[PDB]
Amino acid sequence: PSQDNREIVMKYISYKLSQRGYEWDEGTESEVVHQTLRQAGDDFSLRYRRDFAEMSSQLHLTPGTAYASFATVVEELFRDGVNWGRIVAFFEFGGVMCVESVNREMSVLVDNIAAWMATYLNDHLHTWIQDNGGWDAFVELYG
Amino acid sequence: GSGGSSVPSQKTYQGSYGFRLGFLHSGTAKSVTCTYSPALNKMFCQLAKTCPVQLWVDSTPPPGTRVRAMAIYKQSQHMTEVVRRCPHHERCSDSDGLAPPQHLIRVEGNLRVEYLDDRNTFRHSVVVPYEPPEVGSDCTTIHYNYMCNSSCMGGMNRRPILTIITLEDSSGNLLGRNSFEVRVCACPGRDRRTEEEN
Ligand SMILES: [Zn+2]
Repeated sequence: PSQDNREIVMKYISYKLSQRGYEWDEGTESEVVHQTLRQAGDDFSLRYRRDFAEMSSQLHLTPGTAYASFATVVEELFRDGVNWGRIVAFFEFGGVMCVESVNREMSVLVDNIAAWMATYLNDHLHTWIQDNGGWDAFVELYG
Repeated sequence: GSGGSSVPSQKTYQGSYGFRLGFLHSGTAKSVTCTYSPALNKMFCQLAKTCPVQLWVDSTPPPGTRVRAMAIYKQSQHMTEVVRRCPHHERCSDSDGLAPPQHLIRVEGNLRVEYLDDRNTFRHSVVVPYEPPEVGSDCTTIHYNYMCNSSCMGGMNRRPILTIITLEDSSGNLLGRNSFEVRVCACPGRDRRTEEEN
């Protein structure tokens, strides 16, 4: 559960960074839950680029940034309730924060962003996900 | 069937902020996704494609202001029927992960979008926060999607609708309102040029 949520975050970040020159750490490439989330998040970075830019403008990411600032930005994302679309935007925002810090030559911030996402997922989103059909219900709609 | 048959109003109200709507001067060549006829105050568009609508304002509304969109049928004998998606499109797989499947009007490109199913009127609406124009611009642009054709049998069934745009505050009180006719077709440019004659 807590480990299970940690894994889906790190696999999401591993793929995004690997799709650029950055390497970071049976039938896992085709795993259906993660595969459709990656395809959904790739769509989201294009359509909501304005929003993600604003969110990372608010999240003035530096080595000194604490969890609380990250939590503040993503909490605004769910203020009106949780849905699959907003959860996808939660994953893709973390991905763009990770690519941004690698591009700004602050690669060790990737570990912090990854731990924050897993923390926020376990603390605030996991109960909603289990109550609304689990990840299987997400793939049933493909979003 | 509207809750209590209490049709929402469509009267223009520019209000204290000089609220008006603007539209792109796109032509009528049949490769047009979206174009607005000023003579008919009617927008013609294709399903699930972008319809830019601009919000013009002479004095900036305060933060916390919101922009709501709602559809109603134009002919008076149908104004009491709630505008919904056809059953076929409501069941098809086109969820954006934000809009409930039954809503006809969507906003794309806005993470802060909100969809309402009214507990009294049973009418659908979509809400986003108002934001001042960007630098270089003089208006705020919203990108709308209509998720049924006007011809969809079992939904609109060739009945013309109107979209009603309202400026509200945090409490939902009225700050302004504008409206325009909508035809979601297959060939928007040919249909505008056809109707813009006879
Ligand atoms: Zn339809």
